[PDB]
Amino acid sequence: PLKVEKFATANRGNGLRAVTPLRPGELLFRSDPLAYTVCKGSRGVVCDRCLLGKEKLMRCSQCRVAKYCSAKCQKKAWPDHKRECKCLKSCKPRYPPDSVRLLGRVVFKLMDGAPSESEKLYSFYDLESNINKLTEDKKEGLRQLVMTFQHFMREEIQDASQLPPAFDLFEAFAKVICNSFTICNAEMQEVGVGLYPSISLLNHSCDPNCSIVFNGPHLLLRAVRDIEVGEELTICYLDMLMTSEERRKQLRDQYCFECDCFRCQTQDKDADMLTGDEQVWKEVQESLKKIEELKAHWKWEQVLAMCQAIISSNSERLPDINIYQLKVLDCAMDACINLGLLEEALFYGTRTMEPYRIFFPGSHPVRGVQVMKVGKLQLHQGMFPQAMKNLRLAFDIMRVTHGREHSLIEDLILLLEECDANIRAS
Ligand SMILES: O=C(NC1CCN(S(=O)(=O)C[C@H]2CC[C@H](NCCCC(F)(F)F)CC2)CC1)c1cc(C2CC2)on1
Ligand SMILES: Nc1ncnc2c1ncn2[C@@H]1O[C@H](CSCC[C@H](N)C(=O)O)[C@@H](O)[C@H]1O
Ligand SMILES: [Mg+2]
Ligand SMILES: [Mg+2]
Ligand SMILES: [Zn+2]
Ligand SMILES: [Zn+2]
Ligand SMILES: [Zn+2]
Repeated sequence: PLKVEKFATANRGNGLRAVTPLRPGELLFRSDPLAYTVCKGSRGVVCDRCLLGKEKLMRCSQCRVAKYCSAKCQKKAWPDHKRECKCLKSCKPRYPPDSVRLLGRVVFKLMDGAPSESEKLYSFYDLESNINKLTEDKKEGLRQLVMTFQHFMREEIQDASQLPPAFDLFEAFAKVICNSFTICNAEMQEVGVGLYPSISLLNHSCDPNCSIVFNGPHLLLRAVRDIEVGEELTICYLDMLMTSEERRKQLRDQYCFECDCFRCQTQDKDADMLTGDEQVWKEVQESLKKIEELKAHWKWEQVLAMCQAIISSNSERLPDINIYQLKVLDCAMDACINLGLLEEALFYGTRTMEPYRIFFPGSHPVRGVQVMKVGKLQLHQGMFPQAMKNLRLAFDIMRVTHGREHSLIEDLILLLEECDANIRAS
């Protein structure tokens, strides 16, 4: 018995609404992807199948592009990799855009696979394309993706009889652009891109009543507020650390809509997000383009070097509540954790705690993860009362956003028991 149902909204296309009253933390839907792939930066760093990082990965011998954590993952991935393998090998050394590799997997799944549970409420065929809202520049970009797909897939798909009935590649890429999900690992690093057509029914809010979280490729949809019968379910499509102007640009560019929510009408939190000297944070925002690229490719030493030059600059500095400063602290923290620089990681992480309380109101999985990271760093440094407070706060958030079905909650329970045993021996 589903707790959610598809419906036709008055002015947002189709949507999802509650069939029963919902409480924070309630699991509403869970889904594997219709199709997914590792993303550009994480290719060869994480396993193609389970999206977990490993010090050494085994490569597919035929294409040498797909890489796996284990013989189990390589073999289990073979049915969904078999046809793309010949295309990837034929295209070497050229690697396709993520969207092109993704749509290849969509096509093979729809041609060769049984009907997917991911499409229970809504299918790839049903997805919004927004084609009549596309500007000419966007249509041109989609045409180039179509031609890139035809080149990449030529070994496996030569004509329309090898595509699903009435399949239009331009329309398919339009759907991919507006309906791709960024798959994040347990630490909230972007590691993949996938299509989850039933989850695509969720419309956007900058102050949503639901949240999604990834456990490998698996997606969990949970309520994060009380929700009444008939009430529309929403998620936030975007990073919370964005001004209303930034959200406006991305929602127009990628999703072809103008957001009418209260936060956008009132520029909610914009002024607090942009405190400090504008010339300074404009420079930091510029530097973050490279920092974000380095982080996406797991280049932690390079990330840390650039972040330290900002955090410890000889020149003017920013308040930690400035969102570009905050992003630099976040990246520096994550780099230090991955490099084993645990004292420095804790310094940066502790500084983010109050800004995160302000910018992630309610129960948000990203703040849950951040607080867990800080609590774990404090546990390792022997600060048991401080660690316990943060681990308990992380649990209060993550019991709602992640839940028992997410493996990170089991990890958190072990940290809480270890911290508690230390306190009791003191
Ligand atoms: O992919 C979808 N949403 C995303 C929203 C964002 N999250 S997140 O949980 O906040 C994790 C993010 C936290 C920030 C992190 N970036 C930090 C970079 C900072 C810099 F630049 F300084 F380096 C990246 C991960 C993931 C899911 C989606 C699609 C749809 C379709 C339209 C239906 O809905 N939702
Ligand atoms: N808050 C919002 N206001 C207006 N349109 C929205 C919206 N959130 C999502 N959408 C629409 O939904 C698309 C994302 S997919 C969400 C389901 C979609 N409404 C459908 O009918 O299939 C966006 O590109 C936009 O067309
Ligand atoms: Mg349509
Ligand atoms: Mg329309
Ligand atoms: Zn694996
Ligand atoms: Zn291969
Ligand atoms: Zn809004």
